[PDB]
Amino acid sequence: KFPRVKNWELGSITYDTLCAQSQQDGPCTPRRCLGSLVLPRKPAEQLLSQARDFINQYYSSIKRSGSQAHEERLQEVEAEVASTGTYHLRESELVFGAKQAWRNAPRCVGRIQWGKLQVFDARDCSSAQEMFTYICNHIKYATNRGNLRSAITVFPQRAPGRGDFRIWNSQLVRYAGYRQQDGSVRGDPANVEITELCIQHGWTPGNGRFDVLPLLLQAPDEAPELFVLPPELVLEVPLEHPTLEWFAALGLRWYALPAVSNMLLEIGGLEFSAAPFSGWYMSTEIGTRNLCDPHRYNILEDVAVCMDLDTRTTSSLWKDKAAVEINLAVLHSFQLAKVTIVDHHAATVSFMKHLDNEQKARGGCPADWAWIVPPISGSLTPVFHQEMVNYILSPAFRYQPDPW
Amino acid sequence: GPKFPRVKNWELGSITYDTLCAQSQQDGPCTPRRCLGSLVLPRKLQTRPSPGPPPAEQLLSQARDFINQYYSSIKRSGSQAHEERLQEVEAEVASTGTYHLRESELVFGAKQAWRNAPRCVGRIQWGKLQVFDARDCSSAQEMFTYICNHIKYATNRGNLRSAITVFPQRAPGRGDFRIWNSQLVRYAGYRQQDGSVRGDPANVEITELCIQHGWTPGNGRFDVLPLLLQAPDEAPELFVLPPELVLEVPLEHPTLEWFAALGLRWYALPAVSNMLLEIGGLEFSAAPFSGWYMSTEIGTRNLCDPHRYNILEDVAVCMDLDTRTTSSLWKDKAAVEINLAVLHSFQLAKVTIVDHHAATVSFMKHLDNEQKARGGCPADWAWIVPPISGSLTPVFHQEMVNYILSPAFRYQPDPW
Ligand code: HEM
Ligand code: HEM
Ligand SMILES: N#Cc1ccc(CCNCc2ccc3ccc(N)nc3c2)cc1Cl
Ligand SMILES: N#Cc1ccc(CCNCc2ccc3ccc(N)nc3c2)cc1Cl
Ligand SMILES: C[C@H](O)[C@H](O)[C@H]1CNc2nc(N)[nH]c(=O)c2N1
Ligand SMILES: C[C@H](O)[C@H](O)[C@H]1CNc2nc(N)[nH]c(=O)c2N1
Ligand SMILES: [Cl-]
Ligand SMILES: [Cl-]
Ligand SMILES: [Zn+2]
Repeated sequence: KFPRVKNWELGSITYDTLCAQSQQDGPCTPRRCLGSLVLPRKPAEQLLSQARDFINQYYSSIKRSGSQAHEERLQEVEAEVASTGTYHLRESELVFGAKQAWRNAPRCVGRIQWGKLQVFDARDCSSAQEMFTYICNHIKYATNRGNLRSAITVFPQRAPGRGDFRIWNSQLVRYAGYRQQDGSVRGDPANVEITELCIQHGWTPGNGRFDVLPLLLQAPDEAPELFVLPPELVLEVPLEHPTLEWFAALGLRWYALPAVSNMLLEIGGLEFSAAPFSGWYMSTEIGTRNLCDPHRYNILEDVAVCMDLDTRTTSSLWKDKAAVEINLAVLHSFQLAKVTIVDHHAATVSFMKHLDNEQKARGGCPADWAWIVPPISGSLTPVFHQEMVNYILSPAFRYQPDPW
Repeated sequence: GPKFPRVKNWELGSITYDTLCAQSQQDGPCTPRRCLGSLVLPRKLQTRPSPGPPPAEQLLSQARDFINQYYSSIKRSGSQAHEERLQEVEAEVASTGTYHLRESELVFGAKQAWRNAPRCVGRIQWGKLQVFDARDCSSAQEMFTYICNHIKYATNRGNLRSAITVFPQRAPGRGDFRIWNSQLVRYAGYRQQDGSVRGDPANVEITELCIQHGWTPGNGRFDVLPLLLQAPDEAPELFVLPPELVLEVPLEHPTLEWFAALGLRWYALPAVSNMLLEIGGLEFSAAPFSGWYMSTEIGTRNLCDPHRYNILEDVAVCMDLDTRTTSSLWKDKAAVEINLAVLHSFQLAKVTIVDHHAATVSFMKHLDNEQKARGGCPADWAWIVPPISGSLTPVFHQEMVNYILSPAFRYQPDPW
C-alpha cells in the first residue's frame, strides 16, 4: 500500500502519496533492494502520454487546468507528434520543467532552493562555438563575483537520427588528472579520462595539481571542439585554516561553482542531452569527498601528519580529526573569500524544512537517504533520523552514457 | 552480462555479481516504483505471533530448505543420511504439526542467522559463536540462570566472546518463552515531573513496565534495569542481575582531563534479547545473543542522539566551542572526542571494542570471503556505514545488495 514514513528523533509520521504519481521503475524489486547502486543497470504515444502529463502538470501549476488554453496547448502537442514523431516546448514550459526536474531529484539536499532557478534558453544554438558563448555567459551570471546564483542553460533537445549536443566534461570546472608513468596520478584522479581526451584533441597540458581543464563541446555529428575557459571567469578559493597556519601552506584550492554538465534533462518525453546546471557547494563535497576520498586527492594522511597525529592506528581517529579540520578550512576559506557555501548542518536542516513543505504541497518528497545524509557526521544531522521514500518523478535529471 | 545484480566498488573500481540473492525466498519492502530501504521497521520486516501452528506444508517447505542447507554445509547433500533426515522431519511434522532440530542443526542455524543478518557489520566473526542449547529450560527462574551463565561466559572479564542462548521454540497452543527487555543490559529511563527524562529515553517503556511489575526504581542516569522474564503462559517475573555480573566502563578521555568528571559510563556487553531466531520455519522467541561493541554505537548513537543521552552540547561547551553557529562544526568536534573517549576508556579497561574504521575494514574482507563462498552477501548499506566519518570508511564506497535469507534474526511484537 502506502509508505508510512517515520522520523525517529521526533516520533512524527507522514504518509507518502506522491509516489503513486511515479510511472518509471527504479532498480529494486521485492526480492532484493539495490538502492545503493550509483547508476541504473542500463512508440509515439509513449511520447504522447509523457507529453500530456507534463502539459497537465504545467497548467495545474499555473492556475489554469481545464481552461481552453490548456486544451489547445494539448491539441498543439498531438498534432506535432502525430505529424513529426516529436514536438517542442514553449519557453515558459521549459522554465517550469527545469524547476520540476530539480524539485524531483531524490539525491539533492539543496532543493529548498528549487523555485529560485535562472533558466537560460539556449535552444537556438547551432554550433560548438555558440555553446561556448552560452556557457561563458552561464558562468558569469552564476558566479556573480561570489554571490552564487542557481542557473541552468538548456541546449537543443535530442532528435531522431541526429547526433546529440554534448558537453564532454562532467562539470564546467574540473581539475586535470595527469596519469603518471609509475601508477600514481597528479591532480584529480576522477578526471584522468577527460584530461587525456582533452590532450588528444590538441590541448597543451600543464603539470600542476589544480589545472583547470578546457571544455570539449560537441554539436551534432561533428567532432568535439576545444575551448579554454578565460581565467577571469573561473573563481577559485585558496584554502587556509582559521588557526592552523601550516594549512594554508598545503597549496590546496577549490573552484567556486559546482556546474554539472553531463546529465540529461527530461521533460515531457523530450530529452536535452546538454543542459548544464549549477548551484553552490555544500562544504562536505569539497572537504570530505573531493579532498579526502582515497581515489580523489586523498589528503587525510598529509593533514594528519602536520597535525602530529597517531597515523599508526585507526582507534586514535586520526582520519576523523583530520577530516574535521579540512572541512572547517573549506568553510573558513569560502566565507573569508565571500563565496557562497553551506555547511552540512545548515543544509540538512533546510532539507527537513523542504520535506515539510513538500508533504504539504504534494503529499511527499522523493529522497535518496544515502545521498541526502552527508559523508561525515551522519547521525549528528536530522536527516539521518528521517525515513525517506525514493522514486522517480518526471521531469527528471538522468544519467546518460559518456559520448565517446 | 550476467542476469544478477552488478555490484560496484567506487574506490577500487572493481565489480562483482550477486547470485546469492537468487536463493531469497522472502520479499523485502521495495517495489520497482518505490525503494523503502531507509525504513527501520517497514511492515515487511515485521512478524506476527500466530497462536496456532504453521500450515504444515508451508512449515514443511521451510524445513526441507533448511535441512538441505545443513547437509550442503557438511557436504553430504544427496546422501542417504540427508534423505533420511528429511523423511524424519516430514514424519514429525505430520503427526505433531511441528518438528525438532538436532543439536548441530541448531548450531548451524544460529551461525547462519548471524551470517545472514544484513545490518550487522560484525559478520567477519560469524563462524565463531558459542551456542548454548537451553531448549530444556522450563521456568522463568531457569531462564535467569541460563542468562547469568551466558553473561559470565560472554563477558569473560573483558575479553568478550560471541554467544547465543536458545530457549524452547514456539509450540502449538502454548505460550512463548520471551525476554521482555530489548537487551540484557539497559540503563533505566525515568520520565520526569517536568517532562524530561533522567537516564536513557530509549528505555522509558520497559522501565515503567518493570515498575508496574514491582521493581523499586532508582533515580540515576545509569541504573541497570532488572530483567522481565516470561515462561509459557505465566506472568513475567522480575530478576535483578548481580552487579558484579554486569561489567561497566567509566568514560574518560586521553587528554581532556575534565571528561572523566562528566560521570559517563557504558556497559561492556551488547546483548540483544528481543529478536526472534527463525530456523527452518521454527521460531525461537527467546534467543538472546551478544558480541562486542563497535565504538560508534556508544560514542555516537547512545550518547549523542538527540533522543538518547544527548550530551553533544554539554561536551562542546566543556570544550569551549562556538555552539550557536553550525559552521563552527562544534557538533563534529565534540562527537570525535566522545568517540575517542569511548575507545580509550574501553582500551584502558581491557574490554573488547572495535572502532568504526577497523570494523568496516573487516567487513570488506567479509564481503570478499562471502563473494567466494556463496556468490554474494546481503548487506544493508545505511546500517553498515557508520554514523560518523561515513565516506572515510571503505564500506561507504561499496555498493551492496539487500535481501532476506533464512535462517534469520527477525523483529517481533513486544510481548505486551
Ligand atoms: C543551490 C545550492 C545547491 C546545493 C547546496 C546542492 C546540494 C547537492 C548535493 C550536496 C548533492 C550530492 C551530490 C554528490 O554528492 O555528488 C546534490 C545532488 C544533485 N543536485 Fe543539488 N544542490 C544545489 C543546487 C542544485 C541545482 C540548481 C540543481 C539543478 C537545477 C541541482 C540538482 C541536483 C541533481 C540532479 C543531483 C543528483 C546528483 C547526481 O545524481 O549526480 N542542485 N545537490
Ligand atoms: C562480534 C562482534 C559484533 C559486532 C562488532 C557487531 C556490530 C554490529 C553493529 C554495529 C550493528 C548495528 C546495530 C545498530 O546500529 O543498532 C549490528 C547489528 C546486528 N547484529 Fe552484529 N555485531 C557483532 C556480533 C553479532 C552477533 C554475535 C550476532 C548474533 C548472533 C549479531 C547479529 C546482529 C543482527 C541480527 C543485527 C541487526 C540489528 C537489528 O536488526 O536491529 N551481531 N552488529
Ligand atoms: N559514474 C558516475 C557517477 C555518477 C554520479 C556521481 C555523482 C556526481 N554528482 C555531482 C553533483 C551533481 C549536482 C550537484 C548540484 C549541486 C552541488 N552543490 N553539487 C552537485 C554535485 C559520480 C559518479 Cl563517478
Ligand atoms: N522499532 C525498532 C527498532 C528496530 C531496530 C533497532 C536496532 C537495534 N539494533 C541493536 C543491536 C543488535 C545486535 C547487535 C549486535 C552486536 C552489537 N555490537 N550491537 C548490536 C546492536 C532499534 C529499534 Cl528502536
Ligand atoms: C556506494 C554508494 O551508494 C555510493 O558511494 C554513494 C553513497 N552516497 C553518496 N552520497 C552523495 N552525496 N554522493 C555520493 O557520491 C554518494 N555515493
Ligand atoms: C531513518 C533511518 O533508517 C534510521 O535513522 C537508521 C539509519 N541507519 C542506521 N544504521 C545503524 N547501524 N543503526 C541504526 O539504528 C540506523 N538507523
Ligand atoms: Cl542551501
Ligand atoms: Cl570485528
Ligand atoms: Zn530498495
